[PDB]
Amino acid sequence: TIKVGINGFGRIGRIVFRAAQKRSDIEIVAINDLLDADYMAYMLKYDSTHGRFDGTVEVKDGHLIVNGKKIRVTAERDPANLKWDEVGVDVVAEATGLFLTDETARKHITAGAKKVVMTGPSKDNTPMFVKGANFDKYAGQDIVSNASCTTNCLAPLAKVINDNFGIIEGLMTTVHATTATQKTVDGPSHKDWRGGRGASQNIIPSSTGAAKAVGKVLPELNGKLTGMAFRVPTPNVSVVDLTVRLEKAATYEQIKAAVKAAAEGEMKGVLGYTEDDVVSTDFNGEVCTSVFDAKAGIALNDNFVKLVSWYDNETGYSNKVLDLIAHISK
Amino acid sequence: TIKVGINGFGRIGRIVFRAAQKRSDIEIVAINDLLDADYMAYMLKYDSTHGRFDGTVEVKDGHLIVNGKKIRVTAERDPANLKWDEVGVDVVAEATGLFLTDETARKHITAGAKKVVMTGPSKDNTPMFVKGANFDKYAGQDIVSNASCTTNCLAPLAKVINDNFGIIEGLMTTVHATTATQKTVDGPSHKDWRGGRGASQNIIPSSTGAAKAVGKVLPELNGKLTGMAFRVPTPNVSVVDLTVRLEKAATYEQIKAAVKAAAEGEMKGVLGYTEDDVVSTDFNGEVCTSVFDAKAGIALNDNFVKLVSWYDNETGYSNKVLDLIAHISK
Amino acid sequence: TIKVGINGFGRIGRIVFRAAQKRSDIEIVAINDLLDADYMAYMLKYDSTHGRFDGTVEVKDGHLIVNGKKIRVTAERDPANLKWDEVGVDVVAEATGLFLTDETARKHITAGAKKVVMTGPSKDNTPMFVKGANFDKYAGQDIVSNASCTTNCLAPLAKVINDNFGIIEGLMTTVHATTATQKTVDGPSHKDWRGGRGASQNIIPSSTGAAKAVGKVLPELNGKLTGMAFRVPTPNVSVVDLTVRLEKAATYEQIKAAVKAAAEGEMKGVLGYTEDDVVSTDFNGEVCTSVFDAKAGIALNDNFVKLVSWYDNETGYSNKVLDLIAHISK
Amino acid sequence: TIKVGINGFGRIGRIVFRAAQKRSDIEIVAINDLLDADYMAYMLKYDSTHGRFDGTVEVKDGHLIVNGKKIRVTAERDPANLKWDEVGVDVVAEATGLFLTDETARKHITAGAKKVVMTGPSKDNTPMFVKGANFDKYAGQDIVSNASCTTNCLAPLAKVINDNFGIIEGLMTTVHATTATQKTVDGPSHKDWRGGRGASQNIIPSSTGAAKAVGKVLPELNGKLTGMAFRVPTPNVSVVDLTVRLEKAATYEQIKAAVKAAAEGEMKGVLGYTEDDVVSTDFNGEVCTSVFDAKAGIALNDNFVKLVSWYDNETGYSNKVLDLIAHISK
Ligand SMILES: OC[C@H]1O[C@H](O[C@H]2O[C@H](CO)[C@@H](O)[C@H](O)[C@H]2O)[C@H](O)[C@@H](O)[C@@H]1O
Ligand SMILES: OC[C@H]1O[C@H](O[C@H]2O[C@H](CO)[C@@H](O)[C@H](O)[C@H]2O)[C@H](O)[C@@H](O)[C@@H]1O
Ligand SMILES: OC[C@H]1O[C@H](O[C@H]2O[C@H](CO)[C@@H](O)[C@H](O)[C@H]2O)[C@H](O)[C@@H](O)[C@@H]1O
Ligand SMILES: OC[C@H]1O[C@H](O[C@H]2O[C@H](CO)[C@@H](O)[C@H](O)[C@H]2O)[C@H](O)[C@@H](O)[C@@H]1O
Repeated sequence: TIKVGINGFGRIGRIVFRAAQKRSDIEIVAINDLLDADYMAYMLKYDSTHGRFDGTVEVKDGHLIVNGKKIRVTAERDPANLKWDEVGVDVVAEATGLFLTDETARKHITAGAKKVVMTGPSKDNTPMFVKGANFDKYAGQDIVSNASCTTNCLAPLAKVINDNFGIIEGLMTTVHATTATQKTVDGPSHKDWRGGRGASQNIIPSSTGAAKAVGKVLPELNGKLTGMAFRVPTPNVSVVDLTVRLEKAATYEQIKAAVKAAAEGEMKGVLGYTEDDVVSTDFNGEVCTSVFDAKAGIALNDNFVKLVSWYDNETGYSNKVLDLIAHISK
Repeated sequence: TIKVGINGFGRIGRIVFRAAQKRSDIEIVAINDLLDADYMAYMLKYDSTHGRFDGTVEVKDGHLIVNGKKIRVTAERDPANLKWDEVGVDVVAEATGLFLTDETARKHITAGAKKVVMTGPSKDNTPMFVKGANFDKYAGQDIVSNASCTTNCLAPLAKVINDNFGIIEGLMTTVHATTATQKTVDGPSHKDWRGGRGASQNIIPSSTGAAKAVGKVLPELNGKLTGMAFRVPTPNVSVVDLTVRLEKAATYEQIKAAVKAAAEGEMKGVLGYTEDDVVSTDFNGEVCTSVFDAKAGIALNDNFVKLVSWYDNETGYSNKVLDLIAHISK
Repeated sequence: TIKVGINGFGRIGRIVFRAAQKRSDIEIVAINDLLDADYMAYMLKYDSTHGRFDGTVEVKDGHLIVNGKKIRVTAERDPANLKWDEVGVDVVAEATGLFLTDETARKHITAGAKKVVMTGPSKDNTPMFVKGANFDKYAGQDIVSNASCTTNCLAPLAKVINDNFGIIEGLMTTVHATTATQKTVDGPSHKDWRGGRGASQNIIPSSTGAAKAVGKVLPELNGKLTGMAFRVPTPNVSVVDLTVRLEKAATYEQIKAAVKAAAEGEMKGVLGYTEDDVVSTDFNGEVCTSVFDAKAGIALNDNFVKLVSWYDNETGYSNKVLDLIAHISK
Repeated sequence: TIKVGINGFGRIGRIVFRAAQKRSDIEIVAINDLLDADYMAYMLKYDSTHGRFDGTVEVKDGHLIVNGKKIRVTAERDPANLKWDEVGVDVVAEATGLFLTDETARKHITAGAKKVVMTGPSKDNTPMFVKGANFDKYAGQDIVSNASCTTNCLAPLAKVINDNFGIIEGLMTTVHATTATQKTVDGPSHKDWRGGRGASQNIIPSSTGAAKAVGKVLPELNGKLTGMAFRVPTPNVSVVDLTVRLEKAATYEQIKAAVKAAAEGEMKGVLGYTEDDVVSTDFNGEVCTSVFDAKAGIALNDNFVKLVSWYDNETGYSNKVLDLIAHISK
């Protein structure tokens, strides 16, 4: 197995942890964050969104025992001090949100790890990879990024549409669940004033680099897509609303058929396809990073259409972080 | 003053009632619904969304006294039996949702009213009117419709954009507050399965005829716009997200300037314009039916842009119902 | 197995259905409600609160096939016309909310059923039974009631406390999740004005007969307990807050120990006990009808204490409906 | 007028500011917090809970002009450096939550203020005062505390009940709106694990010192009251549920009459009384710190009763902070 250390035990770190338990190719052997082992165990056991942990959790000698396996727990602020080699870590899932450059993340490698996956968009030239879009472009780099949840939804769908019909131009909106960066009542948010406004009370316009980041994982789409977000009062699951103008005429039936073909073929397990009367909670726990909603989309004409795709912004992204870890470890 | 009777005391009937109190051109003299006078008074006095009624409410002899004025209260199922002439009603605000055809609505005129305004889209050829779009096309008809809240947001903005730059084609999404037709927990909704799913828990895709209805109030846009909705867990205020391809190149600055010009001129009081860091609650109580959000929109290029406009789906629409009543009574 | 027919496919009918699938003593063979088979299948498959159905659902020839078993689907308004004998139904779970008297419910027996369990408090002298409190008092009656969800939480806890320390008097509050009887925005609720007010926006005081109904399943407590409710904006899981004056002095530790003893003994599977830092979502899916929260309670002194117990108002109650069906079928 | 400086521009600081505008006895002349003047102006202008500021707000030369009055804006971390004498501040409203002892708060007086009101419970022996309970006990002290919002609700009601009927013992629950200390999704809360759980998803048991603090403002009740809280998914307005055993027999009618008498007399403007079918949003903006809900309460017998009283945890408390400022400045 690939031995993995998780840096940061926020929503992504904890859902990565849960998603890892079912895999045979990877084992989590260590977690680092500014939390006691007892508090870590509590956060793992009980989850408002995803329910009780499926398995056993005990604290012994200041470390965790999960499904009978020992997991080293540390609280180091400085990544260079993590002593990853002491527990034989191969790959670090870097999930704090604080170390999204080569200089910062590389400290994991100084500390004994072989490779690092950032669980957010890199802030420098560190390459990004999105399953279904460009895992095949991985070129042995020791530090990589899995981009963001919204990019993991938009890119696989954009690729299918562009490959079959040619995207001339597109504009995207994500209607996005509330996240940890938001506030329960109007409070300070110096760099994002709207995002400080009470989350349960409001539809809140927000920026997203996702559509543009698609141009990084799919260079053929560079400059052809951009977008924005609205944060709304749900605790999880989000939806992409993609409006595109197409080079080749395609009826809505042709579009449905092309997406369904991908979902059952090349992009199975990444891209999903439904014709059911679904709502966001139907995707709580969804592993596919993009589930096309056939009945929700609408075409104005054969060259101008609005497509709708769901994503569990916690679960899909977290599973694909693990997919990328396995991928770079081949 | 124009004497008005309200049929139906649901959200629109009650907010129409409140909005009328500040006007000098119109007086509400009668309300009909299947509710006691005491229960009517209760629903008027206390409102979760809009706060306490600003004024006095008393029940006397089975009727209402509001701000010292007597208001006849009846509970007739059959519009033909409403005896509107007995209280000198000029115009009926038909707000039950049940009488959206000429045959049904005309019964108000049989009962002694002179004209009728439906507070929803007509279901037959009854003409629709939207302030800012086509009030000037009113041709003395005795029964009319004020269309819907979403159409009142989309049409004024669409007209400004089309008049200045030429809309080749557009697709719209409304991110829309929860309404009375929805359910608190998953329950039966035979004709709209998704709309039966628990409203506080879900983003729910929903249909809307609004974009197409724009083609009815602005014939020049017939066939060029369509759209869809997502219902989200907020109790009021919604937002239009309009993606358009333009005939004439226009920078985002040109677009902002054109909307601001309308908001300060021809469409003052209908179309609004802001550059502030607003969120949906900032429009709770908004009287403009469309408030353009400059900072939230985004252009991909000079001919392809996404525009954002807010509307209080209760208050703006209700004020414009009254505007239409005054308009047809000139 | 006991063959069961469900009348009414609302929240209780559907969660009863799901909870039955794991049992070996009971099989659901028929469902009746004013819903198509296709719509029934949809409501079974997708649940906002409890996630996707664990198993297979198909519609064939206007009936359902669930986990490979055929289930007759009908839409009869009149219980006497249900033809329960045609599918060999032993016991009816009467979950419509409409037939809570002997006269009405007995029509199930005229139609060929042997016994009936109402899934709500009876409205006449039909006896009520609550597991942990008085199943042992069942005396072969053909029509019974499982009381209500709140009574199923309060009664087992009240019995433990009274049996060990003697309840002189108590007053209860339930902080209760939003239910189907409530409204998404302020709307008509002629017989319960507060309960018509928008559910997602409000704390709403509400009546409950639960504390008094305890006096029916535990006659020794008749007249000694009453209470009230507050409905709050959560979609499921509620909590009892019970304030009692005790005859025998008992420290809080003694109280904890007595509840834990019951939870591990006589009342295992009915009454639960936790000392963890739990919140309501931690009980979504809880099968125990009452889970005592040790850390949340507080004693003023050895004879006056406030005790806190959680219940999943859908799941616990539904499992105990099935328990009562098995019990009366012994 | 009394010149007031506000330290901290969180929910209490901002609602204090708004509530001050209508007063003639007090003027706010200065605000200090780690926020730009432009950001301060934004937070003042738009409020999700209380709507748009009623008046004018401009930023000039790095300070604020509000309703035509200049307000000095500073960003000093150290209270001793506040230079309150430079703007002639008489009293400081200390609303940061960080300086709740004599040592810390007194630094405002070193910096030129004459007196200080903490807008939260003191953490040392600094005396607390609650209008309706013990303003009359103020003995000229230069540093005081207005206690907490829950204490301002419980104490006036407790005093009326005790003065008329004698409280032998009581236990209180507050069902309390979400606050700024809570989290939008499950996140770290090292000293309060439950309070880190997602606020919009959960009923969350929480501690409160309020009932015990009543014993500080009303020494006759020392040791006779304690309580707990449940935080629920509403953005504002909370409710006290007080269960008391009484020395003198009192029917519920006697209790209602005694509370109504206080609300119309000695405690007018502090304690309110309603018999209407109210819900929490009906108190959004409520100035009374305790509004008795006659119809919601319930008596088991003449000596054991549960009483219900509403409070806008932002607005009532903030108005009474100002009342205390005026009181100590007499
Ligand atoms: O930080 C000072 C600036 O705050 C706002 O801009 C931030 O917040 C916006 C959302 O409200 C973001 O779109 C923007 O990218 C942030 O920079 C304010 O709009 C600016 O004018 C202030 O300078
Ligand atoms: O009423 C039977 C049909 O119900 C669904 O379709 C309705 O509900 C949809 C939203 O879930 C609407 O979009 C649609 O317009 C309604 O007709 C179901 O999708 C259909 O297959 C059923 O025949
Ligand atoms: O139906 C007319 C009555 O409505 C109210 O009372 C109902 O609603 C209350 C909750 O708001 C319930 O407590 C009460 O049991 C219901 O009867 C109103 O309070 C009454 O005065 C009206 O007569
Ligand atoms: O900080 C370590 C402790 O955390 C919890 O206790 C805190 O959180 C509780 C609410 O979950 C509060 O009631 C309590 O007062 C806090 O101290 C945990 O319950 C403790 O066992 C941990 O030691």
